[PDB]
Amino acid sequence: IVVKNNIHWVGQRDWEVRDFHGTEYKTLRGSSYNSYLIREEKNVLIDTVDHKFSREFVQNLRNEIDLADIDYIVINHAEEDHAGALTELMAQIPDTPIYCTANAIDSINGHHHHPEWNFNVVKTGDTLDIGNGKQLIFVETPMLHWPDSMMTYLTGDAVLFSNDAFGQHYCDEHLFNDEVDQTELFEQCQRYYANILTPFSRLVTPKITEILGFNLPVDMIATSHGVVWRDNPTQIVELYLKWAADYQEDRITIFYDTMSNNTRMMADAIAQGIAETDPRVAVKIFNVARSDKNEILTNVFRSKGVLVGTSTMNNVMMPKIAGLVEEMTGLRFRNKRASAFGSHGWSGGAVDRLSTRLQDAGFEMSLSLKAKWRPDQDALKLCREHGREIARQWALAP
Amino acid sequence: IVVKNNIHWVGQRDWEVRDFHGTEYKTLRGSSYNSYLIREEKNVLIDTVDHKFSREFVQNLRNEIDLADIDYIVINHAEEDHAGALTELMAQIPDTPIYCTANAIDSINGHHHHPEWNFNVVKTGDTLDIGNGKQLIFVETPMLHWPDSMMTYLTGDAVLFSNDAFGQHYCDEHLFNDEVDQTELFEQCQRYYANILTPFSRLVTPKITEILGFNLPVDMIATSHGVVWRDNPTQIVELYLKWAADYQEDRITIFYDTMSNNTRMMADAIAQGIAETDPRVAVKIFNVARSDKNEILTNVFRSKGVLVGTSTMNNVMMPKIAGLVEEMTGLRFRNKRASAFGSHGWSGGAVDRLSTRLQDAGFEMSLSLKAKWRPDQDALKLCREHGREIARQWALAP
Amino acid sequence: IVVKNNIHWVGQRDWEVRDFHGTEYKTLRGSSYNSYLIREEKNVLIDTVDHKFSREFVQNLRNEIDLADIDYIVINHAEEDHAGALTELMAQIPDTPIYCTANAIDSINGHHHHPEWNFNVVKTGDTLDIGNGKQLIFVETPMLHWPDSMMTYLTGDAVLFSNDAFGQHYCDEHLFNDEVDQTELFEQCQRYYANILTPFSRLVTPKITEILGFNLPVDMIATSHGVVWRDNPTQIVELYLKWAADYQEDRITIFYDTMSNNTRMMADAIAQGIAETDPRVAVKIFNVARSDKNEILTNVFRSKGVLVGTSTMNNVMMPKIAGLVEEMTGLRFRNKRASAFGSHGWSGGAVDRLSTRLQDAGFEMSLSLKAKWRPDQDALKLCREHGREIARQWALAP
Amino acid sequence: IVVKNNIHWVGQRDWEVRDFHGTEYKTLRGSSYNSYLIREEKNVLIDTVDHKFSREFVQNLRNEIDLADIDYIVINHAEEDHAGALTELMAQIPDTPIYCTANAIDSINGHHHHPEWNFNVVKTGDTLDIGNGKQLIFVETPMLHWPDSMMTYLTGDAVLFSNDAFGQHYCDEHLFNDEVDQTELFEQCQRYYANILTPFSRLVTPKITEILGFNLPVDMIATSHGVVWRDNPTQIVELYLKWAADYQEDRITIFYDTMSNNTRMMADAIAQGIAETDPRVAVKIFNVARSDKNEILTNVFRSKGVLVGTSTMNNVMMPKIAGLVEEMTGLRFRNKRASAFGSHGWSGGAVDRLSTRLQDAGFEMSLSLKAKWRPDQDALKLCREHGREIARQWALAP
Ligand SMILES: Cc1cc2nc3c(=O)[nH]c(=O)nc-3n(C[C@H](O)[C@H](O)[C@H](O)COP(=O)(O)O)c2cc1C
Ligand SMILES: Cc1cc2nc3c(=O)[nH]c(=O)nc-3n(C[C@H](O)[C@H](O)[C@H](O)COP(=O)(O)O)c2cc1C
Ligand SMILES: Cc1cc2nc3c(=O)[nH]c(=O)nc-3n(C[C@H](O)[C@H](O)[C@H](O)COP(=O)(O)O)c2cc1C
Ligand SMILES: Cc1cc2nc3c(=O)[nH]c(=O)nc-3n(C[C@H](O)[C@H](O)[C@H](O)COP(=O)(O)O)c2cc1C
Ligand SMILES: [Fe+3]
Ligand SMILES: [Fe+3]
Ligand SMILES: [Fe+3]
Ligand SMILES: [Fe+3]
Ligand SMILES: [Fe+3]
Ligand SMILES: [Fe+3]
Ligand SMILES: [Fe+3]
Ligand SMILES: [Fe+3]
Repeated sequence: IVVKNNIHWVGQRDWEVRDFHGTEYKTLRGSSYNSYLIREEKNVLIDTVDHKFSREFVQNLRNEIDLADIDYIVINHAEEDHAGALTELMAQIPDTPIYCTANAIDSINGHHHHPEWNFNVVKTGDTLDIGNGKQLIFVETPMLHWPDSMMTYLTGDAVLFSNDAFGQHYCDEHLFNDEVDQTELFEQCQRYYANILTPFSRLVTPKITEILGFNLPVDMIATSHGVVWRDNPTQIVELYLKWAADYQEDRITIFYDTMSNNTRMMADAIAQGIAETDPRVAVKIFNVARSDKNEILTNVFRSKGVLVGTSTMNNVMMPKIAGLVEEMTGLRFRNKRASAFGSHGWSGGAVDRLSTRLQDAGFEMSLSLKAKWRPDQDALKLCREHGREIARQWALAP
Repeated sequence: IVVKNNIHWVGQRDWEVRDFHGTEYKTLRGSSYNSYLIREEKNVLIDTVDHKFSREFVQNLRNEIDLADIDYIVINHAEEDHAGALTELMAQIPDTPIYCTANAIDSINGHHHHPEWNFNVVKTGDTLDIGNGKQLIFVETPMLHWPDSMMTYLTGDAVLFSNDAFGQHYCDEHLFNDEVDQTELFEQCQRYYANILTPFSRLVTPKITEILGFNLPVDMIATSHGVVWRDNPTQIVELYLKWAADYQEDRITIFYDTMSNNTRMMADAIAQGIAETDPRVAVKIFNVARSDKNEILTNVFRSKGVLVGTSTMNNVMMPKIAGLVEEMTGLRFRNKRASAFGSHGWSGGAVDRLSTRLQDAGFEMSLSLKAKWRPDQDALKLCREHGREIARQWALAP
Repeated sequence: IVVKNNIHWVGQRDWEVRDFHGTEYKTLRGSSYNSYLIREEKNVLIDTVDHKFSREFVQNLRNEIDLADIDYIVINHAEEDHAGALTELMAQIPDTPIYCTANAIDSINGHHHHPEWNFNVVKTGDTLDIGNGKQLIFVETPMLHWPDSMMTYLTGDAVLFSNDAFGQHYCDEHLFNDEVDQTELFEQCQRYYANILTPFSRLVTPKITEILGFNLPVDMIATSHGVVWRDNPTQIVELYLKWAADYQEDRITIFYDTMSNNTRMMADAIAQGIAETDPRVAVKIFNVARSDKNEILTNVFRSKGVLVGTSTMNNVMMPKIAGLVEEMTGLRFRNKRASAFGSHGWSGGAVDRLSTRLQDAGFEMSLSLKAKWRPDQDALKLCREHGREIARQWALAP
Repeated sequence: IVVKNNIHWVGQRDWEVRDFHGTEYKTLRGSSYNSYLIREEKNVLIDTVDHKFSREFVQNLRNEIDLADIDYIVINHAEEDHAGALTELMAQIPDTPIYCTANAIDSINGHHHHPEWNFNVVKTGDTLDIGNGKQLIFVETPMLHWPDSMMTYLTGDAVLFSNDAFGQHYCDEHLFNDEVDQTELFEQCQRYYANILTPFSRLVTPKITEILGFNLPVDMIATSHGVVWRDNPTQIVELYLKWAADYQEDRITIFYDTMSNNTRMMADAIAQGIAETDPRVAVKIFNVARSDKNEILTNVFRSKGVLVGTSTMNNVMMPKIAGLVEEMTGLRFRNKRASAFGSHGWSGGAVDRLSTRLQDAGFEMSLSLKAKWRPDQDALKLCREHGREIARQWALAP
């Protein structure tokens, strides 16, 4: 509960949660919502928690400090998972001044509908004295991931409250990074970036470059989700630079949907052709109807190339492929190559429309693979050869 | 097990099945696969069963008749749920002649890869004598629902083996229509047509008109799924004509997806505005992430108008909406009106792209509804008014 | 929104909800939460809504009437789906007197932890004048379904606010029973009683007998879930008497779990043996792993007999069967007969323990059916014969 | 495809599979089925594949070798996932002699119903010459995991075909252990043992001791699921000894079910009390209704102690807890301690029956924790204290 000195974690662990953003981001290891109470000469509260825990939040905050003793409230991000307990709290201390970006005023009002609250706009470099020789330095970070996002730096203790950035949805009773299981931790960090931060990778390097340019010490990075980076904090920062640079491993992801397993047979063959041709490559196969969507996108993120599959259904693609291609267009993956494939009954046409959309999504397209009905021994030889040819074209230098 | 005289049901009931066409058609009441053995002077087998039951099928067929005694095999439709036990059967009696459409030869080979089988092409009006003054009259029905589809008429007994047409996925131990629960039966008939036959409605009336033009008596209609229409057979035929004529009731369906329930609030308000304005209208609301997709499409089929909802996510629609719009484009609903709506955070743009695609799908578009963040009391008044205005524009004549 | 005269519906429709009591009661047609505002000389609020809609509730109540104008609050049932918006409301009007049973004081405090609230204990026959010649007559109904449950009768308008009783989870924009789809309505009424009220059937007839013994007119029955019974109200009352009397139709339900489909094959055979022997009987088969649990229990409720299936796994039953038998023990079905069956590999023992527990649950047991590994043609003949023998033993009089 | 010298992998990768043993074992990374063709002077086939891939299996085996050239068939285990393609294969070469345990004859017949097949019973130490100075030495391993289980040792090449043992459900295009991701590999090995092999741990050490007592070299261990242990084979053997010895880490697992989140609140508090008292302990919390069951059991396996939770529902436990306790009784965990807890409304009684059953399952019981309705601040202090007290009682020596 105690982060460092007079900084107190007053957040909420959520072991049961599985759905975020509707069902667009599934969290298989639950999550946590970090809120930090800093008490020097001035008592300042940094962010709240998910709206589902508003009652537990206020009550727990009472057991920590009398509400009237809170001087300032800092809101880095106005999304419901961080500002959901704000209305219930401001109902007890309505006159308390809030500090946020100009855009946050727009987003906070859009959620809580209380424009009378004492908002105080802050910009990059702005400071807020809190006594004892310590102050809060604000750093705007628009579109990382919302127009309203920012970060708060605490002088002296050298703590960077980054909110969503550098966070991960991984529920644990221990607070610090060196206290949890390392593999599960990093698997969750990468899952987060790939499914939410990918479309804004271009802003990451310049932003991180700017922050470092302030020559500020960082003993800890305290995110709004998961662990506090206490042990070797820049650790997670180095990763974000790596991830933001059109990241890719020697990996190929293959996903598809199928009605009678014909496209599946093509997928399996293509894989065998790849694994047989280039041993360095790690291959993954997924049925979009029977798989975790976020796991597919994480792999895609980690991949140098992708093969998407679909049969023709009513002159169009299959719904789950159409939807998954829509999401990829939004995530805008970069410097990746792709190939479409599928089976059909008579007129077909789904592989062609799938191929065009993959290209508009930003993928560098290779030749498509097409089969009629169920691939017989001859057709399967073609599918394996397609796997080999793809493996040669995409092969990394020796 | 006995249908009529020397016609024996030798199919397979499937109580456990939930998924068809991958997961594109969910069957909540299971299904059945009808195969009919006709024994006069010639023993003829009409269709087989799903590939998953190939072992049980052959064995049960042995207990009915020695395989060598089967003279002819009739294949109306070469989809795996009806011809899946064909390879395992033809391995015992390889020389047995098969009767089907020219397209069926292409589709059967595409599945079983046995081009050596003794195929015999049949066309509309063709006959196959089976002794005792009875014969089989074939009726081609391409694209109902496959290019290979046809129907078989048995003279004397006046039995029409229609295969998929007039069928429904409803598992019951009783075979005849008058023996099962009527409401569940018809609910399943309508669910079938809406999710599979809608795109081919234009072919239904001419086809049914043609068959009736043959002046043939019909004592029974024996489909490949579900009950045998024994009691008042034309019953289901009258329905298909009704359904094929751009069918619609005084009903409005509203579906959407949402990340923080903002679009949900708009949907609820719109509904209240409709119900309050026009009591004749039946309203339905669905969250595509939390609902049965086939149930949504059935309602859409039954509806005169639709309101589709979505928020903006990464400059695009939400995946499940994009996918569901893709499927509707394929099903090609006709003479229906629609309206797009949704919330957004800053730039938006998802409602506009949703509206265009709905139009390209064949919907007559009305004004869109847009809100920013969470709709406050003022915004909610607009959403209800949108419901009222829509209800007036779409209202049926007094 | 207007029920009758000065009685105003101020509840909340819930189209999206699927889970109740964790996941023990799935609601496939959503639900609604009814709250009624009665305004004569005294303004009285009857129940609130689900805690998830506390914000929308208070706000909507403001748009209806100023909170200070509310004189009394009536709480028939203190479960979260009806009293979840009570804390948020009492925070605005803390001095407002509450009327409930003695047990409700215990249950309301156990949820809200505000023992200072002005509680007023009421008993059967107690009245509360509200002006204009009208008063509220209270009727305690403990264990229907909670120790705290009661009903409120409004004189003059003749409205019986029964809360949970006579309700159903069926979300619709129309409020009155004669305005909704009748089949869906009754299907939901029966689903409710079977899954929640079965264990307390013995209390239903005496309670309903008592209420009628008050010689009070009932123009409407306004439940807390779903429609208001406006058209022929006693309709639903007659049903409850029917349902409470160890209800059963000429129906047999068969459910089981299976690892390799051996027990499934036995189930299918048994069914064929039943349907072949006694045509009057309606048969239903369910795989507990692939089916809606509440649908299974509804059928069981409607059934005269049950056949539960399971294979032996690690010397014990299968989990989902063990769990489902645990729930049945709690629901305490009466005057029903049952038979256990299943397959095993070597030592077995699961059918025997399943049979004993079914008996302790209150089922009158018949002979068990046992098979080793996969039932061959001989074993299948035994399984069908078991179906026939069961069908004869349980047959209703001619 | 080539394992070593004249040993050819001819199995089947299954990327899509999610369900095993009905739904009792969920496989989130798919699986594979290993079949090995050994060709010296005698051509011998070791096991087949899952029945779902019988067609692909035979066909692929044809492309490898003419069926008539197969001299012997070895069946280590007669479960459908390894002998499912046996009927379809024996239909082509009916006279081929089969080698298996006496119990396998019983289990193979129970599945395939072909008692005429040329079975040849083998016992531990039995040999089967295959030419070129190499022979097959058989090692019976009853109840690991079936009465029919055995292992086959190939002289010269020093390959131990262990079947299920040492296997894992982890689908990959690479065959050898040193070629796959190590963490995912071991996570799957442990998941397998915990969910299937736990009840037979007592037989593992004596069996492995016996095999090593034969003084046979092992260059490779070729299982029937997943990778071939090529690099440091004894690796997985050392683990099994570790796992079989009533394995436990410094870990505590907490699972429960809940209807209104009361028991959840108790669970969260207990955890906080543990983490606060003993930092060495890793804590895990699961909602049985919202979690992967196999993941829960894996943790339980890894745990020194467990806290199971449940509220009272209809005088009994909650179904999913009852079912999960039934399965644990079957898995028979050893040398673990446990504590029951839960909330109730009036009479309660579920915690007491849960506690007794946990004890009969083999857990050493601690004091139970009980609360009424929703735990207020006082009750929560008790729940945390319960966490502390448990943490002290179960603490490992300094
Ligand atoms: C509902 C349905 C609709 C179909 N629509 C088309 C179509 O529009 N054009 C076409 O060429 N084939 C169509 N087909 C045939 C399939 O594309 C063909 O069977 C294909 O081989 C199946 O591929 P899959 O098993 O990998 O899903 C359709 C099949 C089904 C079941
Ligand atoms: C992951 C994510 C991506 C978003 N992308 C956009 C966007 O590209 N443009 C925009 O205007 N708003 C965007 N938003 C803001 C949402 O559209 C806004 O919060 C909206 O009110 C939510 O609607 P809903 O709760 O009905 O889903 C995004 C929100 C999230 C969570
Ligand atoms: C994981 C597992 C555990 C088993 N445990 C037992 C057992 O304890 N006693 C027994 O006689 N058979 C046992 N069996 C064998 C099964 O009961 C046998 O295969 C049965 O026919 C399967 O029935 P089902 O396919 O209907 O589920 C077990 C099988 C499996 C897969
Ligand atoms: C359907 C149902 C049945 C119940 N049955 C009992 C009961 O038999 N005995 C009892 O003391 N409480 C009973 N209760 C009350 C609950 O046990 C009580 O609300 C408890 O605090 C809920 O715990 P949970 O939210 O953790 O699930 C029942 C509650 C429900 C909803
Ligand atoms: Fe965020
Ligand atoms: Fe966040
Ligand atoms: Fe079809
Ligand atoms: Fe069909
Ligand atoms: Fe209730
Ligand atoms: Fe209720
Ligand atoms: Fe096995
Ligand atoms: Fe196995």
